Amino acid sequence: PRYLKGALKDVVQLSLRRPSLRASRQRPIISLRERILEFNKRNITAIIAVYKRKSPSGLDVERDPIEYAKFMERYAVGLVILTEEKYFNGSYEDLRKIASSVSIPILMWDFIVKESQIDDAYNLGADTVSLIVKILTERELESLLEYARSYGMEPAIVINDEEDLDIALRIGARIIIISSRDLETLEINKENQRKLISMIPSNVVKVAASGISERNEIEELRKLGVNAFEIGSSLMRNPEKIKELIL
Ligand code: NA
Ligand code: NA
Repeated sequence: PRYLKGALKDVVQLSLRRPSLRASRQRPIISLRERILEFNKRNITAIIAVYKRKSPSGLDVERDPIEYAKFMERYAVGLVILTEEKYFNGSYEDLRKIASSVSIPILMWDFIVKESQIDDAYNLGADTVSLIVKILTERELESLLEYARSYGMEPAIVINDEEDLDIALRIGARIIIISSRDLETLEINKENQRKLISMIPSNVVKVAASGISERNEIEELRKLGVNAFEIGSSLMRNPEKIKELIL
């Protein structure tokens, strides 16, 4: 991984030791990227709803993962399921239960630093995984990206600054998540998020993440070329808010 410090260094060290699992995938790969593009063509707002029980940026919410995913299946373009355990209270069992229950695309969000974590995502039923530029070297990014594609997965590349975006382009990213939240400081900077979006080629699928809570924000980001919107804590607290955000 990169040279890190503090809690980011901690979660990366823990992820390096994450025990792998054994299971049989019993699901096709259902591409998040393609379904975004399909929603864009049908002029349907594409919201990726996040399931996360805990985070550094919110209070805990303990709610049924299957109900949440079944409710979201009718509205969301895909689901993001947290599997990081210490800081997000996620689990691979959340992802397994949800993947077994619904047929929309699923992104496993975790600090992916080794190949066995991509095996775990594939074997559990995730369609894609988050590759976070803040923690991975160029060499690690290129290698894990190729390994995920060997399973037929197209990872989402997570960025929050210009240097991250340059690396995401260098590695041939096809879907980028532009998060307005800095993973180390938890600051939300939407001016920087718009500047990053303006520098991404038109043929890369763009997902805006963090701090989105209003239909007016979505409309304005769509007009700037954003293709989909990752929305977490607002929907964890009030899942049915998705109906209004898509209207
Ligand atoms: Na290990
Ligand atoms: Na787990």
